[PDB]
Amino acid sequence: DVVGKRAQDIASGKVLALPANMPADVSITQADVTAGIFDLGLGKDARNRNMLGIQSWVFTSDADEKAAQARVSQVNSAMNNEYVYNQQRGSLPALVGDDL
Amino acid sequence: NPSALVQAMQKPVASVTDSFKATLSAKALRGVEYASIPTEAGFEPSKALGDSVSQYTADELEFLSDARSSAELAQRRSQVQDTRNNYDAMGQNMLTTVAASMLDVDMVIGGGVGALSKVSRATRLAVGLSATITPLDVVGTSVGIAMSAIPGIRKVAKAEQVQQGAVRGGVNAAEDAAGTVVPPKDVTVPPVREVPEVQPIKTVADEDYPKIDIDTYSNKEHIEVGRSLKTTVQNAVLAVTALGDDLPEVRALGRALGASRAEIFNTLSDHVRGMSTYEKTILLHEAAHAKTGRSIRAVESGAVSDGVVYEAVQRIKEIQWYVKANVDTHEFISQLFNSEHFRDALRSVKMPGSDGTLLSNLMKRVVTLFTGKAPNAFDATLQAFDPADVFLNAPKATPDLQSKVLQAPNVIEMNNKVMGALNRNFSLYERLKSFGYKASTLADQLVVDATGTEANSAAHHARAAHLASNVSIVQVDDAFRQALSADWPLVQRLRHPVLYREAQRDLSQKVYQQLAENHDRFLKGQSIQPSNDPRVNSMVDAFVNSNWAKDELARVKGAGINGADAVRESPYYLPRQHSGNKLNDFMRNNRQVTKDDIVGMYTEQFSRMFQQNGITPETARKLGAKMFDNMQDQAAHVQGYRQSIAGMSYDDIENTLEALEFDMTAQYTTKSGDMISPSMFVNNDVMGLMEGYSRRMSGRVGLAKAGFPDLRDAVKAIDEAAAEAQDPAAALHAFDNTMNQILGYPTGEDVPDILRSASIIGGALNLANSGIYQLADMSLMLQQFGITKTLKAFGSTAFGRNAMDVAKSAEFGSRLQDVIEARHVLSGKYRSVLTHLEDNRDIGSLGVAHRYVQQMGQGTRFVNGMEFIRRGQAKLVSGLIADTVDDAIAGNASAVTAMERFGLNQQLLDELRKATAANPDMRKWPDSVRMDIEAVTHNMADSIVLENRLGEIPAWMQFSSVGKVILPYMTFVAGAWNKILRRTAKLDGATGVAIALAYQMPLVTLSSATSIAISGKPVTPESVAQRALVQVPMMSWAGFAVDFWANGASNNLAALALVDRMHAAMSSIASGETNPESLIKAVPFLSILPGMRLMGASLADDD
Repeated sequence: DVVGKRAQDIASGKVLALPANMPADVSITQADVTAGIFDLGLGKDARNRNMLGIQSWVFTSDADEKAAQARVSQVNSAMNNEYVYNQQRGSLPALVGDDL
Repeated sequence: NPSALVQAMQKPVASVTDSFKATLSAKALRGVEYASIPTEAGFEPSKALGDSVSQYTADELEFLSDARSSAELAQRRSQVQDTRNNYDAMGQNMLTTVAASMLDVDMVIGGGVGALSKVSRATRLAVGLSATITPLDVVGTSVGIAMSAIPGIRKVAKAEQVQQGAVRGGVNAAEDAAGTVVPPKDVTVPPVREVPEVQPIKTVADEDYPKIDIDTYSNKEHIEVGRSLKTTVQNAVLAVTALGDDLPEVRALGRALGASRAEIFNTLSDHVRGMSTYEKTILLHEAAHAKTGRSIRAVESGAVSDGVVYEAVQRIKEIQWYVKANVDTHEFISQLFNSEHFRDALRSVKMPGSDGTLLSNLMKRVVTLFTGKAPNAFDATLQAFDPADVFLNAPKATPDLQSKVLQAPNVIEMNNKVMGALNRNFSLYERLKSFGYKASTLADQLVVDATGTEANSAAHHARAAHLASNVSIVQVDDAFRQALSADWPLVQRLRHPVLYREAQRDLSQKVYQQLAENHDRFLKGQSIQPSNDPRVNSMVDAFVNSNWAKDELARVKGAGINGADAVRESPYYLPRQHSGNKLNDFMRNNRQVTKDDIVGMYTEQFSRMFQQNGITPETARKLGAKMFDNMQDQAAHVQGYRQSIAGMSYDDIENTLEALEFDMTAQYTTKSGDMISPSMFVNNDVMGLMEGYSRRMSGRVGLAKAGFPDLRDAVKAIDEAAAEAQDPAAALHAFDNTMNQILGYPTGEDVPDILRSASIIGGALNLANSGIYQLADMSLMLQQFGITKTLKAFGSTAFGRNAMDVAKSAEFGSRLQDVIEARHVLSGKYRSVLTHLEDNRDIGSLGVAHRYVQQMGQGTRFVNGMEFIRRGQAKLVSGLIADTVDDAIAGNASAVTAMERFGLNQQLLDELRKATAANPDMRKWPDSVRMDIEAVTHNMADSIVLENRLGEIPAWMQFSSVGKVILPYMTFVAGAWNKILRRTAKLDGATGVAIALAYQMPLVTLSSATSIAISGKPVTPESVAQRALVQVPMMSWAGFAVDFWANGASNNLAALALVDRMHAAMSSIASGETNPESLIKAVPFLSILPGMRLMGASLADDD
C-alpha cells in the first residue's frame, strides 16, 4: 500500500525538483564515519573490511589519519561528479537527504 | 434550438494571450544556456507535464513550455527551483525586492525566469508604500540601502586567542543540558588538558569602502541646520521641547505645534543639545511655515470642504486681494515672516468690515492653519515675532553629488558632463561639432539619436536594421552546435583541441556545396532532392525555415540602394567571394608555385571573358596583376571605402575594374607540371560568410534612409564640409574614420562596435528632476574601490613590483602600452600570426582549462566563458612576438641570437633591414621575402604556447624585459580566482560578473598608469581611476559582462537590445513623463555593482 500510494503521488508531481548544486547535507563528514559508514562487514584481511583500505584498526599513527582525510575528500569529489552528471541528463531519482 | 440564437449573436471570446499582457510577452535570450541539446523527434511539452501543470504561477509555465527534449525539461524544472529559493530570502524585507529589479543580472541582461513580472510587481510595491514620500523616491532609496553595508575582510589570527574564544562557547551553551548521564556524584578531572580544533581566522571591517547615501530632498522644500542626519519636521520639533528647559514658558507653543517635509543636520538627542537657546527658537519659528503644506491642500481638492481651514484660506485670499487696490498665497505668506516694515505697513489700516487692525485679523487665521484647533495662543506667536545657521530653502535645480568629476555650477554643464561618463558616442558627437558649421549639420545625420523629431541619424537606422538579421542568424547557429553535440562530449574537446576544429570545417564544406546545387536547380525550374547524410538535411531545413534569405533581398531593395535589382533571388541564395588566406596557406606548403603563375592563371580567364569587346593583351595582364594586389590587401585587413563606390562591395570583378564569370573548373598548368584551378581559393565557411554580409548590408541600408542612397555624393558632402575648419587635414581624417566604422571596416584600433553605444541628446531640465544623476553618481564611486584594491594588490606581490614600475619608465612603458592595446597586430604586416592562432586552436590549449573544469560547474557557463579568455590571450601573445621581431631588426644583438633559434640567417636579415629603410610605412611585406619571415614567425608562435602553459618563463626568453610582464601574467590572475571560489563555490551569474572583471581590470590599470606618466603628472589612485573613465565609460564595462555570458551571434542580440531599451525610456522622460517604470528601465548599467562588490572586496582577503 505504501509503495502504491507513493508511486501515484510521484506521478502527480508532488515532489519538488532538486537544485543544480548538490545539497550540503549530502556530503560525508567525520560524524558519518563514526556512524558506521564504510563498514564492509566480515572479511579475511584487515585491509579488506574497510572500503578505504586502511590496515591499522587498534593503534594508528598520524600517517593513517592523513590518508583517511585525503580519501574522504576523494570520495566526496567522486560523489559530486556523479551527482552533477546525473542531474545534467535529467535522470535523478525522487529522493531527498539521506535517501539520496 | 433557442440556445443557438444566443451564441450566434454573441461576440467571439478574446484570446487567452490578449489577457496576461505585461506578464507573458526574445526566446533567444532565454535559451542560451540550453542551446547545444539535440532536439527530440515528436516531443510535446504539454503532453509530458500531464497533471503537474497545476503547480505554477502562469509565468513559470511560460518558461517551461520551451522544452524540446526530456533532458531540457528536466534542467528547466531544476532552474525554476533555485529561482524560488533565491527570492524567498529576499522577501524578508519589502524594500529589498524593489531593488531586485535593477540588481539581478539574470533579470536585466537575460536568462532569468520572467523579467516583466518582477518589474510590474516592483512598480506596484513602490506605488503602494508611498501611501521617501513619492513613488520616485521609494525607487531611489531602495538601492541606496542594500549597497551601503560595509563588508568584512578575512585576516590571519593567532591560534591561542581563537581557542580561548571558542572555549567560552559550549560553556555558556551547555548550562542547558539536563545531565542525567554521569551525574555530578561521578565526575572527575581528566589527567590531560584538552583543546578544540578551531581554525585561526578573524574578520575585520574594511576601511576604503565609501559612505554612499542618496539625496532625495533637492527637488522639495526643506530646512537646513548648520550649513549628516536626516529626519522629519514633526519628529524634530518634539525633541526640542523635551530638551528645552531653558526656554521661555514658547514651550507651550512648541507642544501645541508638535501635535499639529525633510530636515538635515550637518545621535539626534545630542545634536539639539549642542545648540544655543536662540537658534532652537528660530528652528520653531521656521517650522511655523507649516501653512504651505495646508495652503496647497486647499488649492488642490484634498481638503474638499472641511470647515475651519477651508474658510481660513478663503479669508486669507480675500485680504491678499484687498491690499493691492487700497495700498499667489505663498509669496504673501512668506513676506509676512521674512520682513519687518511689511508688517508695519498693515498696522496703519483697519479692516473694512470688522474691528481690529488688518494685521491683527491676518494673524488670527494663521493660528488656525498651523495649529488646526479652530480659533488662546496669539500672544505666543506675537512675541515670537520680535543671525543663525538655520534656513528655509526652496527647491534647487542642481542636486548634491559626491563624485569629484561631476560637479558643475549650472544645469547645462552638469548634464554635459554626466552623459560623457556613460556613453562613448557623446564625446565623439561633441568633438565633431568643433569643425565649424558644415560639420554641425552633417554630424546630426550620422551619430545623434534625436528624441523630439522623426528625422534621425544613420547610426540609429542601422542599429534598428541590424537586429532583424540577428534574429534569424541565431536559429542557424544553434543548428551547427547541435550537429556536433554528440561525438564530442565536453571531456573529449579538452583533450584533442586541434583535431576538433576540423569537425566543423567538414560540415561547413558539405553544407556549402549542398546549397550550391539546390540554388541552380531552383533557378531553372527543376526539382530538389535530399541528401543521404542525416546532418545535411537538418542543417538545410534549419536554413530554409530561418527565412533570412528573402528578408535580406526584400530589405536591400527598399529605398532602391543602387544596382541591387540585378541580383537574383531564391531561398538557397548565398554570396560568393575569394579568400586571401586560402591562397597564402596553399602557397606556403607548395613552393614550386610562384607569383608568376597566379597572374598568368588569371590572365587566361580575363582574356577569354572580354573577347567580344576587343580586350588587348596588355589590359588582360594588368587586370590579372590587379586581382592579386588587391587580394593580399584583403587578408591583411587594410581595405576601406572610397574603393567600392561604383556598386556594392561583394562583387570580385567590379572591385577589380573600378581600380583600373570565372569558369572555376578550367584547369591551368604550371611550370613544374602541377595543375591548378581557381576553385581551390573560394571561401567555404557559412557563418563567417553570413555575418559579414549582414553587417555591411545593415550599414548600407541605414545610411540610405538618412538621405544618401548612393555614396558618390556622400563622399562629396564630406570633402566640402572639411574645407571650412582651420585645419582641414584633421577633419577629413575624423570623418573618414567615422564612415569606416559605420560601414563595418577594420580601422586598426581595439574598440567596441559603434552600434553598441548611444548618443542621446535632449531636455536637460527634465532629466535632472527625474533622479538619474544620483544613481549615476553612486555607480561611479565604486570604481574607486576596485581600482584602489587592484593597485594595492600590485603593490603587495613581488611580481606586482617591477611590473607597476616598467610602466613608468619612458624606456619601456610605450612598448608595453602598445602590447596591451594590440595596435601592431590587428591590421598590417603581422596579422598573419593572429589569424593563424585565432582559428586553429581551441579552449583546451589554455592549460588553465584543465585545472578548473571541476570546481566551476562543468556546464555551459564554463565553455562560454573560456572563449573570452582565449581571445584575450591570443592578442597578447601575438603582440609580444611582433614587438620582439622589430626589436631584433632594430639592432639588439641579444634578440638576434634568440631569433635565429627558429631559422633566421644573414641572408634574410640583410634584406629585411634593406627593405625597412627604403619605406618605413610597410602596410605589407614585399613578395620577394614574404614566404620566409612569415614561416619563421609561425614556428615561434607554436613553441611559446607549449612551454608557457603553466604560466612560466622559458629559458631562452630571459633576455626580454617586457616579456617578464606578459608571460607570468596568468599566474597572477589565478590567485584572485582561487579566493573568489573559496567564498561562493557556485559560479552563478554574480560570480561570472566578478571573474570577468578580475581578469580584465588590471590591464586597463596598467595602460592608464602608463598614459599618465608620459604626460608628466603624479600617479595617484584617484588620478588613475579618473583617467580610466575616459577609456571605458560605464556603459562599456557592461560589455564585458555580456561577452562572458554569451558567444557569437547571440552576443549581438543582448548587447544591442540594452541600448534601445535605454533610449526608448529617456525619450519618454525628456518629453514630460516620469513614470517609475521609466526610471527602472533607464539605468541598465546599474546591474554590475553587486558583482563588483565580490571582486573588489575579495582582493583584500588573506590566503
